[PDB]
Order: sequence, then C-alpha cells, then structure tokens
Amino acid sequence: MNIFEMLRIDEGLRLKIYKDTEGYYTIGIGHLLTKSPSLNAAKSELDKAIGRNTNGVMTKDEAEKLFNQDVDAAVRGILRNAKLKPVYDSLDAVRRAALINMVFQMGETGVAGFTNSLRMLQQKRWDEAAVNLAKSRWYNQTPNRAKRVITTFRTGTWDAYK
Ligand SMILES: [Cl-]
Ligand SMILES: [Cl-]
Repeated sequence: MNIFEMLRIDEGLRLKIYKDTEGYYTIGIGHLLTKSPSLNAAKSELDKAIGRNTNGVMTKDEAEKLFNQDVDAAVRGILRNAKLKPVYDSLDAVRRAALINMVFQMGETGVAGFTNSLRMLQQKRWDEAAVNLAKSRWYNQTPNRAKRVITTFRTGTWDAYK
C-alpha cells in the first residue's frame, strides 16, 4: 500500500464535477476546484487545470495527472512548512503517509493548526495523539476517514486500509 493507493481509497474517483462533503465543487480524485458556489466558476477552473475546454468532464488519465500533482504539492507543502517539516521528518514511512493524507484533505494550514497533536506525534505518544486528534471537527464531520487516518498514526501499519 502507499500514499496514492491510500488516498485513492479515501477520495474515490469521479470524472464529472461533483460536490464534496463540504459541498464544494470537486472532480477527479479529490481535486478541489473551487469554493465558490458558481458551477461556471468551477468549469472554468477545470478547463484551466487541464488545459482544454472540457465541459465539466475529464478523462481517467487527466484525473490521474491532477492527482499526481496534488500529491506532489502536498508533500512539498509539508516540507516548506516550519511546523510540519519537523514532524514529518521524525516519522516512519507509514505514518508520513498519514500526515500527507491529512494535508491533502485539509491544506497545510489546516493541519499546521493541530499543534498539540503534532507535538504528540513528534514525541511518539501514539495513543495520546490519537485521542487528541479525534477531538476535532475533522473527525466529527468525516469520522470514517478520520478513523482510518488516526489508526494509521496509532499503529504505524496499513491495517485500516486492508
Ligand atoms: Cl492545478
Ligand atoms: Cl468519512
């Protein structure tokens, strides 16, 4: 299992514009298009991302492509972040994937806000961080996914995705 497969599981794959759990326009593999309420604004961000006049639909290949960019960007956002980098650097490979996932779903900024959890993960206090992570809107709004990520940090294995 790896980051890609992991996220493909959490996010799914849709080739037509759709609304995410927060009601925002999205497409592909969890690729947020816009927070605006306008579908055109969305269509417009789509065309611009892909480089062609799409009419709200895309191919698998295009989806995979945005997905690769998005992953790359998340990692890079983590590395450029003064609060995240050190966490990430201290983690093992599995757990890093968990941190990427969160970053991918919530943005660097969102994640950089879990100060306390972060600190706990840095200290390798697994059970405690898992508790702390759960006391969040994130967990309350998308509890199944949060559970998967949290177990991953708690155990350092992929069992939640098997
Ligand atoms: Cl883009
Ligand atoms: Cl969920």
